[PDB]
Amino acid sequence: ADPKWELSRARLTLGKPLGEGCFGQVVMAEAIGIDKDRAAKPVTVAVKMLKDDATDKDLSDLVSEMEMMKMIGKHKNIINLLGACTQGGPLYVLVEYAAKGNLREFLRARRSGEEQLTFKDLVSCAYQVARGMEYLASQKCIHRDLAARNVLVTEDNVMKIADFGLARDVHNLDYYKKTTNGRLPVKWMAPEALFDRVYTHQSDVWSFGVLLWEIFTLGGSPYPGIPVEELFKLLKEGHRMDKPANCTHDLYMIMRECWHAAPSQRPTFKQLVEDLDRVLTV
Ligand SMILES: COc1cc2[nH]nc(-c3cnn(C)c3)c2cc1C(=O)Nc1c(C)cccc1C
Ligand SMILES: [Cl-]
Ligand SMILES: [Mg+2]
Repeated sequence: ADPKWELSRARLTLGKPLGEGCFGQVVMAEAIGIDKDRAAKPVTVAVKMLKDDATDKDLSDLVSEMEMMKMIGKHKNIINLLGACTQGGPLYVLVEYAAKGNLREFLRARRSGEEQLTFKDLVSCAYQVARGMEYLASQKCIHRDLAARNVLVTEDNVMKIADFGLARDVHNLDYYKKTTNGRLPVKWMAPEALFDRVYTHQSDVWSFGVLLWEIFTLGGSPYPGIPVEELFKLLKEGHRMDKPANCTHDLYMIMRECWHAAPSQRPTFKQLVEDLDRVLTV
């Protein structure tokens, strides 16, 4: 047990399930005194844990994620590590709670409600995810599955990227070709990442272009009507998704630049932050 990060299990009261994926179950919890200012204050957290049927491999993957989160360090636009329970029973990894839930569901709830998102709100969403990715790229972190389902929204509308710390071993091609949480992850993958079986910051920038298209369609599912067995041949032939309705030329330019066939011709995350900042300023 690393004493910097260890929390007593007695400080943690597990609450309701928040969701489940290929990489673990996430449950809501109250953690007492995880805020150093007030060692008796309850703070709501999310706890990542293994499913009951988990293997030793699954455990090593969750441990690898926890250790990777420690190495990467804190940023406003990522789901930060807050602590762990590593001795005395099942591995619990405590991470930030995001009260408005995932970005894809947030956008879909705002197609036809009173909480209509403005253009500026949507550009702010994209800007914040670009800032979190710029940070991750500066720490040599490659996400490998950037998508709006993998971004969380706090009570203050801060965007936080989740599941950036996963091992490459869990991002086998079986993960990308099976449905999880209402999506087929291969539809966010850069063509060369599929073909060469290696991921880079440039393949993450491709996935960011798909995320940007998700934002401006208010949570659309990518490549509407195209069979997944036909997609990558169409991408090689130069097929790209059309401009979302009401999207400006500036934002669609950014999407199209993210999807350049040559990885070296894509913007970096640093450039994307500047480009999205320019849109906010104008
Ligand atoms: C680390 O992951 C999370 C951290 C979280 N912090 N707070 C919340 C949360 C959600 N709803 N409210 C109210 C608070 C939250 C959810 C996740 C999450 O949904 N994980 C996930 C799953 C389960 C499946 C597929 C993909 C992913 C990224
Ligand atoms: Cl999909
Ligand atoms: Mg440019």
